[PDB]
Amino acid sequence: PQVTLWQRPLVTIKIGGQLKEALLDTGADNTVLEEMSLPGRWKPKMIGGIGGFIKVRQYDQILIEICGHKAIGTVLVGPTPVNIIGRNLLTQIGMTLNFPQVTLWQRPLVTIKIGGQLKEALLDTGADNTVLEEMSLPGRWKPKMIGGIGGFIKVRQYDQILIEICGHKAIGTVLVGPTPVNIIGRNLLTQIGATLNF
Ligand SMILES: CC(C)(C)NC(=O)[C@@H]1C[C@@H]2CCCC[C@@H]2CN1C[C@@H](O)[C@H](Cc1ccccc1)NC(=O)[C@H](CC(N)=O)NC(=O)c1ccc2ccccc2n1
Repeated sequence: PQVTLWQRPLVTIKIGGQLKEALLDTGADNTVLEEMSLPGRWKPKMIGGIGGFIKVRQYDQILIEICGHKAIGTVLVGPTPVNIIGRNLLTQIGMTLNFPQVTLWQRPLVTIKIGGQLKEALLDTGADNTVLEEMSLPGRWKPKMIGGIGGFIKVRQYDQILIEICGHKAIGTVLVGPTPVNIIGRNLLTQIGATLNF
């Protein structure tokens, strides 16, 4: 299957005998599922996202079927609003990002040029929006709040901003605020023809 990014890239998963929907998330290092019944031992862990941290239960060597593809890996369970399939499992199902083809054994980082400045950013199929660290941008902005796995942050919203993503030009909305990682979300991924392939 090839997947464009005009909509959230959702898949059906089977785990612990149960069926769920989950987000294919190139921006996530880990796989994090809403609270659910799994069998066996687990270790406590803390994981960060936009908004802060959540406590999760870590289950190792869990079998999961992702759209009919089997993988064994670590699954985290806790207070996430969305089930997310992260790179630890995406690699096991041959997932690639294409716009250059990009495997997911490492974070899919790209160089961007925005506001006359060069930065590195994460290609993030799990993000609806594009969120950049604090930086100087010109023009009017609007206040907004956006949510992530740890809660919410306040950002400045800039509309109709020109960004160059690995040489490919897009114009769209960019949010600026206290994110720890520059994130290219689906609003801009679609403009550079990014697709998920597995
Ligand atoms: C960026 C924004 C527009 C706000 N969108 C989102 O945040 C949506 C929100 C959704 C609902 C809540 C549950 C997660 C999904 C997926 N996310 C996108 C999703 O891609 C998100 C993007 C991201 C990457 C890095 C740092 C922060 C945020 N990744 C994550 O939340 C995963 C969670 C995990 N595997 O532990 N975070 C990381 O993989 C990760 C990597 C490095 C880090 C360094 C320092 C601090 C935190 C770090 N977190």
